[PDB]
Amino acid sequence: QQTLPVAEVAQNLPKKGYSPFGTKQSSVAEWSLARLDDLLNWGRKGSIWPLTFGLACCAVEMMHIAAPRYDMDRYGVVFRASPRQADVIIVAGTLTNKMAPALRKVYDQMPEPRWVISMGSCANGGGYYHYSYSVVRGCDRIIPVDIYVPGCPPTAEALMYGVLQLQKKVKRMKTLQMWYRK
Amino acid sequence: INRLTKLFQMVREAGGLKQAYLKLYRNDDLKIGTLVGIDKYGNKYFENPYYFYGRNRWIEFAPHVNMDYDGSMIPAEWYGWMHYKTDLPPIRDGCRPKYKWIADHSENLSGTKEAYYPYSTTPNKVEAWEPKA
Amino acid sequence: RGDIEKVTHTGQVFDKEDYRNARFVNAKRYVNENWGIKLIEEVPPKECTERVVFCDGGDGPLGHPKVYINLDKPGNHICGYCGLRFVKK
Amino acid sequence: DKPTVRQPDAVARSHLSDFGRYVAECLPKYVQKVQLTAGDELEVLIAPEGVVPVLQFLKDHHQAQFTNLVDIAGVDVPCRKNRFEVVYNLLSLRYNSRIRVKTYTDELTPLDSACEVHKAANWYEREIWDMYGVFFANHPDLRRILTDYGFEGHPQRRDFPLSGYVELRYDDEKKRVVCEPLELAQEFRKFDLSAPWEQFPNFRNANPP
Amino acid sequence: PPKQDLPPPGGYKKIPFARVPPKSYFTGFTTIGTYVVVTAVGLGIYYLT
Amino acid sequence: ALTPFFWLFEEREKMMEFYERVSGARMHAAYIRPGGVSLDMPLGLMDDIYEFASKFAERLDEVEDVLTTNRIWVQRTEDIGIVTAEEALNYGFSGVMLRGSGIKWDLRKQQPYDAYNLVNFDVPIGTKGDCYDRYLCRVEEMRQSLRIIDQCLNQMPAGEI
Amino acid sequence: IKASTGLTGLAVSTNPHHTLSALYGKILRAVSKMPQDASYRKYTEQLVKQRADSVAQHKDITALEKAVGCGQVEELIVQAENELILARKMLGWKPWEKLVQAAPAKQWDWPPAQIMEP
Amino acid sequence: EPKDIVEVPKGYVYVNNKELSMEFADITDRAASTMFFGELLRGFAVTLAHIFKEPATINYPFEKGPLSPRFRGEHALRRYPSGEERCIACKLCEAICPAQAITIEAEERADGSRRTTRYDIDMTKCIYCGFCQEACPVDAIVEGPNFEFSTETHEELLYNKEKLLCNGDKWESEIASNLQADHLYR
Amino acid sequence: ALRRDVSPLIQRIRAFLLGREHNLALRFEDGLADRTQPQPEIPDGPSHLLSANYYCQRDGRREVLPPIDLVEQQKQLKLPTPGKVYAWD
Ligand code: SF4
Ligand code: SF4
Ligand code: SF4
Ligand SMILES: [Zn+2]
Repeated sequence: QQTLPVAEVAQNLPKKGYSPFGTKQSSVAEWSLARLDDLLNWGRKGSIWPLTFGLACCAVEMMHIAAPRYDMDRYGVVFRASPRQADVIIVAGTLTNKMAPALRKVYDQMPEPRWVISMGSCANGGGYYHYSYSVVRGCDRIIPVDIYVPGCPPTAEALMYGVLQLQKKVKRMKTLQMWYRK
Repeated sequence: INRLTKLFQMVREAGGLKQAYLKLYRNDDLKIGTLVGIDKYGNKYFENPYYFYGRNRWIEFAPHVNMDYDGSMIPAEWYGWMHYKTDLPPIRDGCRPKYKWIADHSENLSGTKEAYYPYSTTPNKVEAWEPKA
Repeated sequence: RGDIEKVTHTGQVFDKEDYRNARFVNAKRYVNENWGIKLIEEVPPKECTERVVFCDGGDGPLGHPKVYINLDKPGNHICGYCGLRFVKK
Repeated sequence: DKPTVRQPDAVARSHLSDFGRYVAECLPKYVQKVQLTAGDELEVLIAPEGVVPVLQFLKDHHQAQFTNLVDIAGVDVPCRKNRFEVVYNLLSLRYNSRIRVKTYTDELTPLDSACEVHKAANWYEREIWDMYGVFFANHPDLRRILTDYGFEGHPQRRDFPLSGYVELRYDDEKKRVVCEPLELAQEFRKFDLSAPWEQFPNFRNANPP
Repeated sequence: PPKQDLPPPGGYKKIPFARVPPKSYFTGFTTIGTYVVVTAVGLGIYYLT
Repeated sequence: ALTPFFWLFEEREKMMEFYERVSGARMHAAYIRPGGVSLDMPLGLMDDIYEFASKFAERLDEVEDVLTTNRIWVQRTEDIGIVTAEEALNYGFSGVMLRGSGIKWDLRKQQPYDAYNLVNFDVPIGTKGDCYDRYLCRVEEMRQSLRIIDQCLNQMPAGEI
Repeated sequence: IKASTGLTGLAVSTNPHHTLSALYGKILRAVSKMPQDASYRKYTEQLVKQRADSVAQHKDITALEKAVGCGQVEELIVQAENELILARKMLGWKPWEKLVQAAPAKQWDWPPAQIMEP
Repeated sequence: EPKDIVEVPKGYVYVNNKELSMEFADITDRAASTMFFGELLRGFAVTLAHIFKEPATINYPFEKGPLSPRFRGEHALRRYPSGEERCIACKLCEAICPAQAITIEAEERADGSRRTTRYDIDMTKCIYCGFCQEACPVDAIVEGPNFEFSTETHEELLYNKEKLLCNGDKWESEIASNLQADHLYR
Repeated sequence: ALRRDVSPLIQRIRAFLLGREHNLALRFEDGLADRTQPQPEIPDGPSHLLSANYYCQRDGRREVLPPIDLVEQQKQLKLPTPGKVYAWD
């Protein structure tokens, strides 16, 4: 595994910079799109609206992320009810067969760009009920998953770390910069 | 009523309004604390009992990161001290081991060319007869 | 890269023609470098005088169960759990 | 004298023993057997037809007043000819006591619903039909309560595979979730947890023919 | 120094559990009486305006 | 109403540190086991259990001020969902639903199974069998439970787990 | 008169002495129709006398409840309304007869599925 | 104070028992609150008061925790100070794992020591119960302090031995400190 | 001094609003117990005695007997009630 740089070696490395695309763009047009691409990502990154799914006993720890101790809202994360206004879905709990068509539909109704987070073992791979006769073995069978948060339930910080991974994943989208090459 | 006197002080160790602003822009907060120690990778660990329990001990990430700070950059030496598992920083305890096979810390590398990928660790069991010889 | 062709301590590796290497084109194959078979081999044996000795992994309740070894034979004797070697001379 | 062993509650044992006999005289037609469990809990084994009568008797009689019906558990035992057993757990607030009524039924034979006596058994009976497949005659509207819509079979019978026969997946051709024959990446690894040496000798000769 | 988590020598103090109601400053007559006075003065100053 | 959710889930967060500190998991402790609990409490836990309890009365009072006597709260609960006593028994009801409608029943008192023998506490009862009194029963149960901890913390012996 | 019964949906009873007396009177008539050797007839007939006389013996409902125990007078009525239903229903089932269904072999055997050696 | 509609026995508390007084002194008191929003007034004082408290938020990730040494997190295969792996493929952990998340295949090593050629944990099936670390007779498998290992792919959550061994080296210092401070209880 | 709390004036103002003296919810290092504590010496059990501790007496599993049949065990050998009356009212 790639280990972190030592202090002395890191003592020379240049400051990272904010944009993951750097300021090394050859042309003006490319550079403007790169900077303009950051503006989109800065927007979507800032305000990520979950859907308030809350299926099973991960759902309780999905409340304590909104509790004052950790305060999801500090990061611009605001819970919402309608899937139209919701941007992210946190599938937290055991997605049984009876639910499975309902999650698919609710996910479909969510407008793009939509990212899915899988909370806990139940939604990751079927978890403790993996072999049950009425459990979908992981929600990735039904909807694409963008971040997997392990745990049972994941700690509140663990989910917070998951959300920040989604911000970083959002931060590095190349929606515009890849249109130029296309 | 007198928090300004604290506020001016935070600037002085910060290094003027210019460095104070960058601190506020980075850590989202200005706090007074005593430097407990420095890890191998440059992170500086602070402590101040003045604040309440959760916010009592905090970490400054290495400058070169500048926005990619992760919760996973904390090396295992300071990890216990940072989550209040112990009250003793790594410098102040001699019970830490120094085995030759220990490894330097690493981030969580996902969505990267350096990520993990599982593979079966057993060579295949059944050998097929070779006709050529 | 190098890691693809590296052979793990358990002795497994995908053949250069095996398709399963496809999984590593966008990821890495961590092969642990601290092979236990060599590190234990490095530690020298312990000379004893008594006919039977015990190893507990070295740290009592944090070690492995206490097992006794008989040193009558010439060859240095391995502990089942920790792999340490003992010898009487 | 010995702390680990649980101390039996003799006073509660004494009352249940005598009242256990009392039921046997009042309901000879239905009460096949009455036995006091090792947990100092009373069990009343009735014939299949005596469900509604016996339940009514315990709820309405002055001495019983088992007003509160707590559960209806179903047990599947393929060995027996009437493989399905149904157990009622009743509570009597006025007398502060619990009694169990058991009955047996086959795969097909219906079992008289007890919504009348205790209409708390509206859903419990629905569950039993769904899980095991025991039909309850005269029920208001029998219908699956737990399993998926159109789920075929009755999962909690011991003769039903643990993982079921069919999984679910999303098929982007059909724009909907589809069911396929089951296919597990890793099988359920059995473990043979069988002791070769009998440990409880008291039950070796129990239940003479 | 105890070797097990135990109550201290002499035990913990009593834990408050009862309900304590907050301070009451206003009664029916004082509230109704004040309002009329406040309105009356309000009309008095309104007239001058 | 929103604030009671946050004012209480702040205390809930402190409480699940005790789960985390004895079992190692904030939820699903898997701590109680047939032979008794799986580990002794950590040294110095009970001091922090006391510290939480000593302050919990104030937290519940502030929510009570904003909710119990609120005119709007009463209207949203009063006379909504009435459960007559004779109906409840026939239904298999239990717990606060049973005591909400005036039945004096609590398994801790009638069929004690643990240190409940060795402690003394009251049981809340409601007369109207609506949502509002049932709500009051839940709040009152939280007062009495805070009383039981006062006796557990003082009467705890020393012995095997 | 009790101000309130204390139970939601249970109303204070006017002339509980009359209502109980009628109900106990009705029960003894329904029970009378049952065969003499029926054990149920022997018990309720014995029981209802013990309740019935106390209803007439005492004229103060508070004293009545102590004399009988077994809950408030309102509940005493609620009880009495049941054995009418039970006694009436049970004249149709005829439970005193012999066992309707002889038990099958091994139908109450635990633990199950063991070879039995003759 | 008004009276109670139902007399209360011992060891019981009532929530709505007191009746409502009908004296003008009290009716006016109820009327005044019902008429000038008196009940809601104190409700507004309380909420405003909370503006003047330090909020309980933690500036994660710069500040975080607190936890305890018993915390159950990511797994890791420890090894002896010699460097040799502790695990001897006894397979107690596999047999006790409630989720059947563990798969082990063992073989007589070249030097002749009982060891694993395979040790896989399916982290999307584990429940972090901790029975594996209680059953291991040589403390080989432990649930390390780490709880920040979310990935972007399902496959990366299936740990094989090399991944588990790497964790046991990255996290070795902290695990050895937790075991020392906690083994006596266990 | 030791607590990061708002100035004296606001504390009075906050105290007035709540209608009661306020105890700060937030936990401070001084109030709690130290996170690194001495190690325990958990006591033994009642049956760690070295003698007269035969499992054949202490054991409970082998003492449970099958269910007892109430009707027959008389034959081989105030009206009754399930238990003791309770005033659930
Ligand atoms: S993963 Fe664990 S905590 Fe989450 S819903 Fe499943 S069982 Fe509950
Ligand atoms: S923590 Fe529990 S479920 Fe997870 S691997 Fe260990 S034994 Fe299995
Ligand atoms: S219990 Fe421990 S020693 Fe046994 S197989 Fe599991 S990890 Fe290895
Ligand atoms: Zn050894």
